[PDB]
Amino acid sequence: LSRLDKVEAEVQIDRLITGRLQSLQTYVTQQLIRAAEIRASANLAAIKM
Amino acid sequence: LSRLDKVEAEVQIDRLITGRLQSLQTYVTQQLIRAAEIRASANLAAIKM
Amino acid sequence: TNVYADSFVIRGDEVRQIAPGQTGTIADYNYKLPDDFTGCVIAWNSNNL
Amino acid sequence: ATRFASVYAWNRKRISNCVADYSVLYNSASFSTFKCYGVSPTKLNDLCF
Repeated sequence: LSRLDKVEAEVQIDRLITGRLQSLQTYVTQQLIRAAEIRASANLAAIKM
Repeated sequence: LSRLDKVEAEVQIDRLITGRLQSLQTYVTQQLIRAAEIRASANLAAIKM
Repeated sequence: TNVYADSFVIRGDEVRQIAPGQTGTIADYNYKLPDDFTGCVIAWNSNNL
Repeated sequence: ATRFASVYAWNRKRISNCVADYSVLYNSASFSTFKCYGVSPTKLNDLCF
């Protein structure tokens, strides 16, 4: 944004957006699977209690 | 398709395909995780039965 | 919905500025085209007149 | 400069420890081609090298 004008910048920013959004979706998917694993362990611990 | 010639259209359509396919993969991944949660709950209900 | 015909004369060199996302003598101070412009830039030699 | 080098013997004048104004080089527009790669012709005035 300090260095390219809008129509040339927009291509570069769309690359950054795409890869950062794919990093976020990867994080949140792995957190949904970790959340299920801890949920199972919490259910087990409530049974053991 | 009513407005751009084929070769200029193909770039735009490839953008739409990319975003729609990423939306579908996100839906189906969240459904696989929800399916695991409901599967665990069904197994528990079969045990309680 | 409407059509607007914008009409002017320039050097056959500086014609290269008349496109969306451009800068230069004509683009900067005379006629600027928006980044999401829909339209046709039609131009032809007039050294006969 | 009065007379240029031959392009087989292209000459690299180092410019450094100085204050520039590339709007003079651009907007004066005695030129004809001005392709700026990796930097915008406009934001070029807002930047240090």
